[PDB]
Amino acid sequence: HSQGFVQWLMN
Amino acid sequence: NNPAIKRIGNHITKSPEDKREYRGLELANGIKVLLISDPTTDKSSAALDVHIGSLSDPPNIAGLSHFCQHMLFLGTKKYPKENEYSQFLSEHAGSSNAFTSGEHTNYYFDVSHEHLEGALDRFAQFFLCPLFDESCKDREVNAVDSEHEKNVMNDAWRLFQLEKATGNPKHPFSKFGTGNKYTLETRPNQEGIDVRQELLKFHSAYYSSNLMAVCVLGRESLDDLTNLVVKLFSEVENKNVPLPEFPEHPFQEEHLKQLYKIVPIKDIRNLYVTFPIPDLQKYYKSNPGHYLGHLIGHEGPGSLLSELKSKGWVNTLVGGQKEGARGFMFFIINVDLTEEGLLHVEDIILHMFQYIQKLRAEGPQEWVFQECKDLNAVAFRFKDKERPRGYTSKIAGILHYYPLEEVLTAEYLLEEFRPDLIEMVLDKLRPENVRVAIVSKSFEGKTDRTEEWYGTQYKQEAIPDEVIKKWQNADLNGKFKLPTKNEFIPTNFEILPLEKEATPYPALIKDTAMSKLWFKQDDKFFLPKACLNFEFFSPFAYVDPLHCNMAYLYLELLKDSLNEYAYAAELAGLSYDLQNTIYGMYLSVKGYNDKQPILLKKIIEKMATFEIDEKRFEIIKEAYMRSLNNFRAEQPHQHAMYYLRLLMTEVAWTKDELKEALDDVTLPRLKAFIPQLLSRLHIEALLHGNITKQAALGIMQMVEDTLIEHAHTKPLLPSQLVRYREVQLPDRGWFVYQQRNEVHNNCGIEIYYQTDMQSTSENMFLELFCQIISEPCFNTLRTKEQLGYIVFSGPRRANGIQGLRFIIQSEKPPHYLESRVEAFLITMEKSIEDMTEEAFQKHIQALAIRRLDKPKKLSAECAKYWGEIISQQYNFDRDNTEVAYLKTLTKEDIIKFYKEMLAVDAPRRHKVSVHVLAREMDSCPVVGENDINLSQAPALPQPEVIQNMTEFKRGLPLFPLVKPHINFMA
Repeated sequence: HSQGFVQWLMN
Repeated sequence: NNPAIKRIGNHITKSPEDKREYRGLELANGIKVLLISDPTTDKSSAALDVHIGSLSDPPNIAGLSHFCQHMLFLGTKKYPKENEYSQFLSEHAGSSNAFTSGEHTNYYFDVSHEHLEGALDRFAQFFLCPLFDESCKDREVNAVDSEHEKNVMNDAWRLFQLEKATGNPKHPFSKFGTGNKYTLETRPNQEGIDVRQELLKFHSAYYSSNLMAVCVLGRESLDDLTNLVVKLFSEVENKNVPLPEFPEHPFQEEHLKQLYKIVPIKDIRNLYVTFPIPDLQKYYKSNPGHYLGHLIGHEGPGSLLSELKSKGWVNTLVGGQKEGARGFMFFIINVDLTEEGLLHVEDIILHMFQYIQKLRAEGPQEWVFQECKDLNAVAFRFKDKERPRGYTSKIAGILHYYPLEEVLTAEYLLEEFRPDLIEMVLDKLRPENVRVAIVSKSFEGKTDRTEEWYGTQYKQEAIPDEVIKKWQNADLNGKFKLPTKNEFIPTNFEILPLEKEATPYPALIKDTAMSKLWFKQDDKFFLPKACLNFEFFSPFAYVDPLHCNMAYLYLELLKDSLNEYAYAAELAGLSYDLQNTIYGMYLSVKGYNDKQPILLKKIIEKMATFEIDEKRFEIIKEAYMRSLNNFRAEQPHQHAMYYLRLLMTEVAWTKDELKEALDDVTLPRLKAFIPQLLSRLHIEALLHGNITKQAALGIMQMVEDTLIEHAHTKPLLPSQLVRYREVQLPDRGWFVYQQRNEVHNNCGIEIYYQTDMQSTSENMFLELFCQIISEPCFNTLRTKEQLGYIVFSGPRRANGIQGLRFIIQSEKPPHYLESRVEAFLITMEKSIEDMTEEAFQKHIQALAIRRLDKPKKLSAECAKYWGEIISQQYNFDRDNTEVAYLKTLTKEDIIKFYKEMLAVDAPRRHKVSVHVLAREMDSCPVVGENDINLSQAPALPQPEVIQNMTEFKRGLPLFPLVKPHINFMA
């Protein structure tokens, strides 16, 4: 298919 | 006039279906703002996005940006309490989160609409006067380390960092953005760095109003919202920081025509092809990159995947543009590999270049562009109403890329056809600018390099000029053809008028031995969409391990068969979900109602007359086996949850039993299974949306008739409609089940305090108690004690039974983790005894708002109904009923509940623990025995260690099933 990374504070 | 406001944008373009009010503006300090007034919203929301991220981390302190994010929640000069923010949200039915990407740091929350200001005020201080307290810094550093640790053995994160490490090491793109204890504490310490000050500097340096965007949504008028935002944010200082830029691409000459061989953690086979490309963001009105992604990533007749799959080399494929940062992007084509595929990478890549050559040969097609333009316009016009929290977060982020007036439409509405841009990007997709990566265990022992931040093992070789030459000479392959008009594109969007006999909840309109049909015509969203949910009951889908494998394989084979044809429906906004369950099969069809009947009929027909391709069978079976084995690479806490499930459910086949039986499924065996699985069935469905009663009865009957005609299906006996029970733990009992995760070097644990069967009474006692301990749990086990990143508490519901569960992933051993939870439980007892009647009443109110929060879209309301049907409780008015009862509970009722079911000496404590030990941990006790500001953990009894699950369940009684709710009608 057609193309459509962050770190969080909380699980 | 207003000096605090630099300007108020013109009318914000929205969908004519969107009843929300909008106002864009820019503050004097340069903050871009979007205000949203929804007088009906139950929860208000706000988000702020700073256009600076990990890419701006100082070289000597990797992860500082992400650490600054964590720290802003821990206290401000105006609101010093480390948890004043989270505690306030929790008490007012709110929640919050935040994330850091390479160029962004996004913060957001939602809360009861009546407390927007209290929440916004505390929130604004994050960007005005954070404390960066020294004690919070030392503690919170462990949460960040814990966050990285869970990612270390994750293949996706490893590959993500490996690409960064494999580019120009001088480019900020090579930075490690997560950070950990080593980069945030150790290292800086052994270099005389006072992180407190570095955080103060970074914050003072980049958190400039000129790089900030804010979005607020509330019931208030646009004027009230304006004064509100002007009052809380116009004081943010504008330091006129230049927006970071990265014009030079991370992948330069010496980085192209390179091949990488990587060793994964899970047993996976993948091929990654990347091309460096220019930043295409500014071309959002035409999206040349997505144009090529649409074509190269196309599935369906004549596509690249089609030929790759027919040759039995690939199963799935993803193509399109991938984000980089202001100044650079990539174009990728990633494919998964079959065993044969692993040995034909060179041919696979040539096929890619052959298909790309076809695109150059045919030239850009305006009809393809028009089609996507029309589809996007329809999608925008009928877009489902979003939940406030995710909406504000999204707008805050995109306010940095588009004019205020276009912030809603920019990502949907296409305007320019650019054959010149399309050709320009197509000219970058050439063999001499390619990067190739292969992921396979077959590289174990053959690698000569190691990625420092994750430990990824790989080899790097240059691609031989002749291989590049062969690819450069790719010529047209007769198998590759452009797609044809998408016939699933909807055209009928009329909203049927609300029938005279319309009900507020799903009504039972068909109750036969063959099927039970629940129906509801949409009475509030008014979009041309529908949700058709079907549950097929059959004892043979889960009778034994072998049949579970066949139920799975069959449906997986079916979806692989319909894929090519279903893709068109997908692009047209019509999707479906088909999977096997422990009770049979689940089928869901949603999207524009217009063409659903056609997709549905096709699925059922195909189901009842399926012909298995032998080659597809071996390939999908090999992958399924790999998939079962790969469970060992899952995280410790996921293992703990898996074990508890197996332990508490009457019937459940383990993954080990499944793969062991997998060698026994032969093509002949599968062919016999299918007709037997479909011979006897019962169907329970919920048709909800823009459809009439007769259309619904019609759709239901069409499904039955298709099965009857092709599979001679007959009704199932009522007594055959069985639901599994939950194991009934004995009063004052405590069992422990211990296991070891052999991949991750962390421990996992789940503690389950079973209470009783579900009911209005039992439900609210448990939910009120969870509401009261929720934030304190997080604050105590994580923020203060820093046990781990993953610290969770809440109710556990299964097979009609319920209870309180705790889930923690940590470096500390399970028996220690258990001790801390027991200590926390005591703290909550005292805490509840010490809280005022008003604070208690405040939690009741918070729980009430959470339970009565109305769904914003059709699928969410449908989900709530589906939940009542699947659980067979059919309590559609549950929220009003349970809340009315909740408003009667006293502090005394909860104290009694705790002392009777939860306390360590409770007469009816039913406790079970799942201990998952770390990789580097041989053994570990099940129970263990100062005052470092830590509360005192009570002494625990001796637990009965579970050696065999089957025996454990046999020696215990089983709970009954919850009685249905009377929903009467023919």
